[PDB]
Amino acid sequence: IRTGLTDEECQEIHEMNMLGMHAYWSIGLIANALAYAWRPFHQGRAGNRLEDHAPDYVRSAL
Amino acid sequence: IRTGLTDEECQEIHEMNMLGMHAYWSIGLIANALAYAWRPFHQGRAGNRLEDHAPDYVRSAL
Amino acid sequence: IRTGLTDEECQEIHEMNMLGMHAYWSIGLIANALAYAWRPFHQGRAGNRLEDHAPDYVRSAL
Amino acid sequence: IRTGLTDEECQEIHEMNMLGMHAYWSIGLIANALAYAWRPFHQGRAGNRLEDHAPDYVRSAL
Amino acid sequence: IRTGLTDEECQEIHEMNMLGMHAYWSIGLIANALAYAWRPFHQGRAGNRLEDHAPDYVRSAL
Amino acid sequence: TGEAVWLIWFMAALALIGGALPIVVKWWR
Amino acid sequence: AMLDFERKYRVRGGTLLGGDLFDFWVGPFYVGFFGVTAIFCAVFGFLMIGLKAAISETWSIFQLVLAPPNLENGFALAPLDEGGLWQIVTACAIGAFVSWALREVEISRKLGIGYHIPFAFGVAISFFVLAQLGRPLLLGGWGHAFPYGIIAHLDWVNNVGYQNLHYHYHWAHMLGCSLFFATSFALALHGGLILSVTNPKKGEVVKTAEHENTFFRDFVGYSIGSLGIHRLGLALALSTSISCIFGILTTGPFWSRGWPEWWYTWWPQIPIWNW
Amino acid sequence: GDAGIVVAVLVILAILGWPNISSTLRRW
Amino acid sequence: MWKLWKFVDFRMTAVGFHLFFALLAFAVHFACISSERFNWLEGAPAAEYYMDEDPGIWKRTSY
Amino acid sequence: MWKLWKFVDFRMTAVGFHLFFALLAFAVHFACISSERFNWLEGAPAAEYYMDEDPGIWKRTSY
Amino acid sequence: MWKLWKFVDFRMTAVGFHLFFALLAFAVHFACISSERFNWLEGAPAAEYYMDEDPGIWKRTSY
Amino acid sequence: MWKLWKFVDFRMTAVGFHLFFALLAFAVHFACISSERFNWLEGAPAAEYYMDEDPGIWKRTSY
Amino acid sequence: MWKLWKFVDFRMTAVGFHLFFALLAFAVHFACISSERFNWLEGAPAAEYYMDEDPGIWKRTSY
Amino acid sequence: MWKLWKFVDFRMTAVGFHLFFALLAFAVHFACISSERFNWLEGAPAAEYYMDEDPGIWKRTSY
Amino acid sequence: AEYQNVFTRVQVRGPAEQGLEVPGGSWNRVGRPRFSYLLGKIGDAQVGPIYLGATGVVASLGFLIFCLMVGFNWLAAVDWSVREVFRQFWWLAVEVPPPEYGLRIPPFNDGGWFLWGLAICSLSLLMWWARTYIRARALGLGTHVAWAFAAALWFYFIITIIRPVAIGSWDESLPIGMFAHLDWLVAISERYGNFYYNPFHMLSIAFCFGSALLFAAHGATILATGRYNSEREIEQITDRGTGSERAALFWRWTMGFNATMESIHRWGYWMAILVPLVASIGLFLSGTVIESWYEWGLKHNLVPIYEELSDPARNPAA
Amino acid sequence: MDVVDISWLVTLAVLALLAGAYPVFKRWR
Amino acid sequence: YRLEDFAPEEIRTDSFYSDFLPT
Ligand code: A1LZM
Ligand code: A1LZM
Ligand code: A1LZM
Ligand code: A1LZM
Ligand code: A1LZM
Ligand code: A1LZM
Ligand code: A1LZM
Ligand SMILES: C/C=C1/c2cc3[nH]c4c(c3C)C(=O)[C@H](C(=O)OC)c4c3nc(cc4[nH]c(cc(n2)[C@@H]1C)c(C(C)=O)c4C)[C@@H](C)[C@@H]3CCC(=O)OC/C=C(/C)CCC[C@H](C)CC/C=C(\C)CCCC(C)C
Ligand SMILES: [Fe+3]
Repeated sequence: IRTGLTDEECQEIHEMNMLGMHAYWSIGLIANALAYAWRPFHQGRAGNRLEDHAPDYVRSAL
Repeated sequence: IRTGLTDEECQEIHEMNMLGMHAYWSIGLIANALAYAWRPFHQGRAGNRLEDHAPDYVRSAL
Repeated sequence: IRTGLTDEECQEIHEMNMLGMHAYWSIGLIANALAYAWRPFHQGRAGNRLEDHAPDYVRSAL
Repeated sequence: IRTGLTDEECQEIHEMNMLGMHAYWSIGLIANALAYAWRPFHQGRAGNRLEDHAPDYVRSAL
Repeated sequence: IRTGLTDEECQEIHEMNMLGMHAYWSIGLIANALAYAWRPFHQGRAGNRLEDHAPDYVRSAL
Repeated sequence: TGEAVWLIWFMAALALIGGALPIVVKWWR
Repeated sequence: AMLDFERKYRVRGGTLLGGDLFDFWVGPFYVGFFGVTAIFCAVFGFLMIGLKAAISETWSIFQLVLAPPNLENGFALAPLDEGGLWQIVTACAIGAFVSWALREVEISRKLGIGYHIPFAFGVAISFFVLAQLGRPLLLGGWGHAFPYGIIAHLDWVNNVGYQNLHYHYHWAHMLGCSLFFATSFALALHGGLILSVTNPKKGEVVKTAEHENTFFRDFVGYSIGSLGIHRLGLALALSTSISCIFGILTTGPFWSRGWPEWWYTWWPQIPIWNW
Repeated sequence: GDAGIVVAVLVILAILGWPNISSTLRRW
Repeated sequence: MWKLWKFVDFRMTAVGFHLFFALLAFAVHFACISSERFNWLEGAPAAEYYMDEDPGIWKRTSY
Repeated sequence: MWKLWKFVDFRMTAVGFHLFFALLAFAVHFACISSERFNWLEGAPAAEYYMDEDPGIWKRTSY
Repeated sequence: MWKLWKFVDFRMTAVGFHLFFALLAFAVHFACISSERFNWLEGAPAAEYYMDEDPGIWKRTSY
Repeated sequence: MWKLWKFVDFRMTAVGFHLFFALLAFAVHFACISSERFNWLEGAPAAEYYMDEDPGIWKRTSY
Repeated sequence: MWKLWKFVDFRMTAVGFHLFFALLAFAVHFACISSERFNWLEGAPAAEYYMDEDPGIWKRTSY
Repeated sequence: MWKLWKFVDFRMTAVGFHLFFALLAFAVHFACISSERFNWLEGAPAAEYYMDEDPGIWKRTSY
Repeated sequence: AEYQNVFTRVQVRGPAEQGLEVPGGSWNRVGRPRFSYLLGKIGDAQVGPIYLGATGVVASLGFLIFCLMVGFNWLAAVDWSVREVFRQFWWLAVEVPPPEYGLRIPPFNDGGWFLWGLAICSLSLLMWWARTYIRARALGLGTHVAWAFAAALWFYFIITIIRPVAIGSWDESLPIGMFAHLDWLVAISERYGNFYYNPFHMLSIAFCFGSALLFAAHGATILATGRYNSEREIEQITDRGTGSERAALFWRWTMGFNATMESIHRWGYWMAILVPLVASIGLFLSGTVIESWYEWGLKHNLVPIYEELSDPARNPAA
Repeated sequence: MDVVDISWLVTLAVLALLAGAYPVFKRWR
Repeated sequence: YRLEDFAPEEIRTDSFYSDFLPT
C-alpha cells in the first residue's frame, strides 16, 4: 500500500534523508578515523594485548 | 491476494530494492574481504588456536 | 479554579483561618519556648552530648 | 492550556502568591542565617570534622 | 498539534519563561560560583584527594 | 571486561526493540 | 452435544493455518491444524512421560519426574534416561502450548472476539519458555530448568528457592506473591460482586451496575467498574506471570547469594536512612 | 602503515559522502 | 490572603493541614523520643547538669 | 509571573509546592540529623570549639 | 523560542522542568554529599588546606 | 524479481529484512567478540603470528 | 531512493533509526568501555606503546 | 530540514530529545564518575601530573 | 490492530453519583466524589464517596490502632528512630509469644503485644467483614463478597488464633512483620515436614494458580467480547447476549466445556475462596494431625524418591 | 564513588527523568 | 535376550530400567 506522499513530498523527504544519513555518515567516518588513528581498532597478528607486549609490571585487565 | 501495485510502482520498488540489496551486498563483501585478509575466517588443518601455535606464555582464552 | 465562594464567604473563612493558624502558632511558640527553657533545642559549640560532659559512669545512648 | 482566570483574578492570585513565596523566603532566610550563625553550614579548608580538631577522647560519628 | 495560544499569549508565556529560566540560571550561576570559590569543583592534575595531600592522620573516606 | 561486555548486547536488544517500536506502533495503528 | 446457540456461530474461516481441511469440530472441541498439533504434542509428551515412568519404574503421578539433564551436560542432547526425555517433553510442551494458543486465536477469529485469551495464555507460555529456555541460557544448561513431575517440580522449586537461602525475600517473589494474592483477592471480590448482584436474597430483584458501583464505593471508597475489574484482573494475572518470569530468571542468574542478603545490600544502605 | 591507510580511507569516504559532495550525484 | 479561598478549596486545605500536622506532631514527638537529650520517656540527664558554664547556642565558646 | 495563572493552574501549583516543601522540609531536617555537626538531636560539639582560629568558608587557610 | 508555545504546551514543559529540577537538585545535592570533598554535612578538610601551592584546574602542574 | 512486489508487500519485506539484519549484525558481531581470534576489542594475537608457514584454508597441511 | 517514501513510511523509518542509533551508540560505547585497549574512561596503555614496530592490521607479521 | 515538521511531529521530536538528553546527560555524568581520571567528586590525580612528557592522544609515543 | 479494550482512550464524565439510596446513606456516605483520570483509563474514574458506617469506621480505627501499635513497637525496638524503622522496615516485627507461655497471654514485650494486636486486628477484621455484609445487604445484594472475605478471614484466624490454640502454643501464630511472616512460612513448612508435600497446600496453590488462570482467562474473555457488551455482565446474565454466547463458545470449542456469564463468576468465586479454605485445612493439620508432610507423603507414595547420592551424608549422631 | 552512593544517585536521576516525563506521558496520546 | 545374560562382564550392558527414581 502507498504511503500517500506525492512525488514532491517524497523528493523533499529524500533531500532531508540524504542530508541526515550522509551528514551522520561523514561525521561518524571522521570520528572512526580519529578513533582509529588514536588506537587502530584491529589488533594485527601480534595482537594488541598488554600482556603480550607490555612488561610484567604493567597491569592488564585480561 | 495481490498488493495493488502497478507494474511501474513494482519496477520502482525493484530498482530501489536492487540498489539497496546489492549496495549492502557489495559493502559487506568488501568488509568480509577486509576482515578475512585481517584474519582468515576459516582455520587450516593446523587450526588457528593460540594454544597450538603460540608459546606457553601467550595466554589463550580457550 | 474558582471555588465559587463570595468575598464575604472568603472573608469569614479567612478570619477563621487566621484565628486557627495564629492561635496554633502562638500556642506552639509558647510550647517551644517552654521546651527550650527546659532543654535548649540547639547545642552550644561545646555540644550537649552526655559523653562529653557527664562522667564516665553516666550512661549515654550516644 | 488557558486556565480561564481573568486578569484581575490572576493579579489577586499573584499578590497572594508573592506574599506566600516571599514571606516564606524571608522567614527561611532568617532561619538559615540563624542556623548559619549557630554553626556555619560549609566547612573551611580545615573542614569541621571533630576527628581533625577535637582531642582523641571526643567521640565522632565520623 | 497547535496549542491554540495566540500571538500575545505566546509572547507573555515567553516573557515569564525567560524570566524564570534566566533568573534560575543566574541564581544558579552565582550559587555555583560561590560553591566553586568555597571548594573548586574540578581537581587539578595533582587531584584533591585528602589521601594524596593531607598527612596520614587525616582520615579520608577515599 | 567489567560489566560492559553484556551491556553491549543489552543495549543491542534495546536498540532492536527501539527500532521496531515505531514499526509495531504503525502496525498497531 | 452442541449448545442451544452454538450452531449459529459454527462457521468456516478464522483459521490462521489449516484452511478448511482441519476447520471442523469433534464434539464440543474445535480442531483446526493447531488443535491437531496440540493433540500431537500433548499425547506424545504424555507418552514420553509414560516412557520415563516405565524406565524409572515410577508409575505414580506424584513420584514420577522427567528431570532435565545434569548441569555438566550443558545444552547437549541428553540420553533419554539422563534428561533426554525431559528435553523431548520440553519441546512437546512448548509446541502444545503454542498450538493451543494458536487454536484459541483461530477460535477467537471465528467468533469475532479479540485475541485477549490466547494473548494471556501466551503470557503463561512465555513464562514456561523463559523458564525452560531463558534460565538454561542464563545458567549454561538445560539442567537449570525445572523438571516435569507433579510433586518433583515442587522439589525443584524448593531447592532453587533455598539456593538463595530465603526465597520469600526475593523482590520478584514478593511482588509476584502479592500479585497472586491480589489476583485471588480480586477474583473472590469480582465473583462475589457479580453473584451478589445477580443472586440477592430470595425475593429481591436482580441489581444493576449502579448497585455494584455504589457497593464498592460504600465499601472501600472506589469502584473500578465492569470494564475496570476485568482489565485489572487480566493485568493482575498477567503481571503475576511476568513477575514469575523475572523471579525464575533472576534467582541464581542475577543473584547467587541469599535474597535476604539482596535486601540487605541496598535497602538498609539507602542514604535517606543509612546514617 | 595499515592504520594510516584505514584513517585515510575513512577520511576520503567522509569527504565524498558529505552531503555537499554526495548530493552532487543526486539524479531523481 | 482571604482571596485564596476563591481559588483554593478551604475544606481541602484545612483537612490536609490537620492531617499533615497530626502526622508531623507524631513525627516531631518521635524525633524528640529518638533524641537522648529530648526523650522525656527515657528521661536522660542534660549535659548542662554537668557543665560548669553555659554552653550557649551562638556563643563563640572554645574548649 | 502574574500572567502564569492564565496558563498554569494556581491551585495545582500551590498544592504541589506545599506538598513538595513538606517533603523537602522533612528531607532537609533529616539531612541535618544525618550530619553529626548539625544533628541538634544528638547535640555533638562543633569543631570550632576545638579550633584556635576561624576556619572560614572561602578564607583560603593552610595547614 | 517565543513561538515554541504555539506547538509545545507550556504547562507541560514548565511542570516537567520543575519536577525534573526538583529531583535533579536532590540528585546533585546528594552527589555533593557522596563526595568527601564536597560533603558539607560531614565537613571533611579540603586538600588545598594541605597543599603548598595552588593545584589549579587547567594549570599543567607536575609532580 | 521485480514482480515479487505484485504479490509480496515490499514495505513488510524491507522492514523485516532491516530488523533481521540489525539483529543478525548484532549476533555476528557477538560471534566475533566471543571468538578469541576475532575479538578486536580484546585484541588477542593471531595464531599465524606464531606459524612458520601459511596454514591455508583448503590447503592439505600435515603435522 | 526518493520513491521509497511512496511505500515505506518515512516518519516510522526515521524514528526507528533514531531510537536504534541511540541505543546502538550506547552499545558501541559500551563495547569500547569493555575493551581495555579502548576504554578511555580507565585509560589503559596501548600495546603499541611497548611495541618496537608497527603491529599493522593486514601486515603479515611473525614472531 | 525545515520540511521535517511536515512529516515528523516537532513536539514529539523535541520532547523525546529533551527526555533522551536528560537521560544521556545523567548517563555521561555517571560515566565520568565511574572514571577515576574524570571523577571530579572523588578528585583523583591525573596521570599527567606524574608524566615527564605529554602523553598525547594521537601521538606515536614509545615506552 | 483492533482496539484491545485495555485502556479507555476517551473517558466521559457525568454528574458525580453519590450512590443508590441505602438506609443511612445520605449521612454515612462521605467524601466529595473525585474523578481520577488515571483510574478512568482502566475503570471508573470516580473515587468516593465512601460509606462512613459504624463497622467501617471502627474497623478502620482498629486497623489504625493495630498499625500504630506495630509502629510504636518497631520504634521502641529501634530506640524510637523512625530512620531506623524505615531502614529495617521489612525485618522489624511484633514478635509472637515464645513457646514457654503456650497459650498464656505473656507480658507485652514477650509476645503480649502480639496477642494484643492480634485481638485488635481480629476484631477490626470482623468489623470490616460485618461492614462487607451490611454494605451488600443495604444495597439488596447477596453477601457473596462478605463470604469470600469470610473464607479469607477463616484462613487468617487459622493462621493467627485457631491453629495456635489447637497446637497449644502462641509461637505457632503469625508474627506481625514483613519479613517475619515470610519467616513464619519457612518455619511452619520446614518444622512440619514440607508444605510442598502438603496436599491441601497443593490444592490451595492449585486454586491460587487457577484463580490467576480463571481471572486472566475471564478478564481476557470479557475484554475480547467487549465488542459485544460482555463487560456489562449483569445484563448478559439476565439477558444473555452474543457476547456471553461467544465467550461460552470460545471456551467450549477450546476446552470442550464452558460456563455462563454467571457461572464463570461462580467458578472464579469458588476457585478464589477455596485458596484460604483448603489453606486453612492444610495449615491446621500441620501441627495438629501431621508432624511431617514429607514423612506423611512418603507413607502415601506422594513424595518423589530421587537417585541415591554417591557418598551420602551420614548422621554422626547415628 | 561508593556503589551505594552511585546507585542512589542513579535512582534520583531515574526519578528525575520519570518526574520530568510524567507531564509528557500524561499528554502523550 | 538380555545382553547381561549372555555377554561376558567385559561387555557393558545397561538395564532398560534406570535407578533415577528408586520408588
Ligand atoms: C491561608 C493561606 C496559607 C498559605 C498560602 C500560600 C500562598 C498563596 C502561597 C504559599 C506558598 C508557600 N507556602 Mg504557604 N500558606 C500557608 C501555610 C504554610 C505553612 C504552614 C504550615 O503554616 C508552610 C510551612 C507554608 C509554606 C509554603 C511554601 C510551600 C510555599 C512557597 C514559598 C517559596 O517557594 O519560597 C522559597 C523559594 C525558594 C526559591 C527556595 C528554593 C526551594 C527549593 C525547593 C529548594 C530545593 C532544594 C533541594 C531539592 C535540595 C535540598 C538539599 C538537602 C541536602 C536535602 N505555607 C497558609 C495555609 N502559601 C507559595 C507557593 O506555594 O508557591 C507556589 C504561595 O504562592
Ligand atoms: C523455599 C522456596 C520457596 C519458593 C520458591 C520459588 C522459586 C524458585 C520461584 C517461585 C515463584 C513463585 N512463587 Mg514460590 N516459593 C515459596 C513460597 C511461596 C509462597 C508462600 C505463601 O510462601 C507463595 C504465595 C509463592 C508464590 C510464588 C509465585 C509468585 C511464583 C510461582 C508461580 C509460577 O512461577 O508459575 C507460573 C506457571 C505458569 C504460568 C504455568 C503455565 C502452564 C502452561 C503454559 C499451561 C498449560 C499446561 C498444561 C499442563 C496443560 C494442562 C492440560 C489440561 C490439564 C487438560 N511462593 C518458597 C519460599 N517460588 C517463581 C517466581 O519467582 O515468581 C515471582 C519462581 O521462580
Ligand atoms: C571474524 C568476523 C567474520 C565476519 C564478520 C562479520 C560482521 C561483524 C558482520 C558480518 C555480516 C555478514 N557476513 Mg560476515 N563474517 C565472517 C564470515 C562470513 C561467512 C563465512 C563463509 O564464514 C559468510 C558467508 C559471511 C557473510 C556475511 C553476510 C551473511 C553478512 C552481511 C554482510 C554481507 O552482505 O556480505 C556480503 C555477503 C557475503 C560476504 C556472503 C557471500 C557468500 C559466499 C558467496 C559463499 C559463502 C561460502 C560459504 C558459506 C562456505 C565457506 C566457508 C567454509 C568453511 C570455507 N560472513 C567472519 C567469521 N560478518 C554482517 C551481518 O550479519 O549483518 C546482517 C555483520 O554485521
Ligand atoms: C545544618 C542545617 C542547614 C539548613 C537547614 C534547613 C532546614 C531544617 C530547612 C532548610 C530549608 C531551606 N534551606 Mg537551608 N540549611 C542549610 C543550608 C542551605 C543552603 C546551602 C548552600 O548551604 C541553601 C541554598 C539552603 C536553602 C534553604 C531553602 C531552600 C529552604 C528555606 C526556605 C527559603 O527559601 O528561605 C531561605 C532560602 C535560602 C537560604 C536559599 C538562598 C540561596 C542563596 C541566595 C545562595 C545560596 C548559595 C549557594 C547555593 C552556593 C553554596 C555556597 C557554599 C559556600 C557551598 N539551605 C544548612 C545545611 N534549611 C527548609 C526547607 O527545605 O523547606 C522545604 C527547611 O525546613
Ligand atoms: C560540589 C557541588 C557542585 C555543584 C552543586 C550543585 C547543587 C547542590 C545544585 C547544583 C545545581 C546546578 N548546577 Mg552545579 N555543582 C557543581 C558543578 C556543576 C558543573 C560542573 C561542570 O562542574 C555544572 C555545569 C553545574 C551546573 C549546575 C546547573 C546544571 C544546575 C542548576 C543551577 C543553574 O541553573 O546553574 C547555571 C549553570 C551553571 C552554573 C553551569 C552551566 C554551564 C557553564 C556556564 C559552563 C559549562 C562547562 C562545563 C559543563 C564543563 C566545565 C569543564 C570542567 C573543567 C570539567 N554544576 C559542583 C560539583 N549544583 C542545582 C540543580 O541541579 O538543580 C536542578 C543544584 O541544586
Ligand atoms: C574503539 C572504538 C571503535 C568505534 C567507536 C564507535 C563509537 C563510540 C560509535 C561508533 C559508531 C559507529 N561506528 Mg565505530 N568504532 C569502531 C569500529 C567500527 C568498525 C569496524 C570495522 O571495526 C565499523 C564498520 C564501525 C562503524 C561505525 C558506524 C556503523 C557507527 C556510526 C558511524 C557512522 O554512521 O558512519 C561511519 C561508518 C563507518 C565507519 C562504517 C564504515 C564501513 C566500511 C566502509 C566498510 C566496513 C568494513 C569493515 C567492516 C572491515 C572490517 C575491518 C577488519 C576487521 C580489519 N566502527 C571501533 C571498535 N563507533 C556509533 C554508533 O554505533 O551509533 C549508532 C557510535 O556511537
Ligand atoms: C524536644 C525538642 C524540640 C521541639 C519539640 C517539638 C514537639 C514535640 C512538637 C514540636 C512542634 C513544632 N515545633 Mg518544635 N521542637 C524543636 C525545635 C523546633 C525548631 C528549631 C529551630 O529547632 C522550630 C522552627 C520548631 C517549630 C515547631 C513548629 C514548626 C511545630 C508546630 C508548633 C508551632 O506551630 O510552633 C510555632 C512555631 C515555631 C515554634 C517556629 C517559629 C519559627 C522560628 C521562630 C524561626 C525558625 C528559626 C530557625 C529555624 C533557626 C534555627 C535555629 C538554629 C539551629 C540555632 N521546633 C526542638 C528540637 N516541637 C509540633 C509539631 O510538629 O506539630 C505538628 C510538635 O508536636
Ligand atoms: C497469567 C496467565 C496464566 C494463565 C492464563 C491462561 N491459561 C490458559 C488459558 C489462559 C487465558 C487458556 O485459554 C487455556 C485453557 O484452555 O484453559 C482455561 C489455559 C491453560 N492453562 C492450563 C493450565 C495451567 N495454567 C496455569 C497458569 C496460568 N494460566 C497463568 C496464571 C498453570 C499454573 C501452574 O499456574 C497450569 C497448570 C491448561 C488448563 C490450559 C492449557 C491447555 C494446553 O496447553 O493444551 C495442551 C494440552 C495438554 C494436555 C498439554 C500437555 C503438554 C505436555 C506435552 C504435557 C506435559 C506437561 C508439561 C511438560 C508441563 C509441566 C508439568 C508440570 C508438573 C511441571
Ligand atoms: Fe466478570
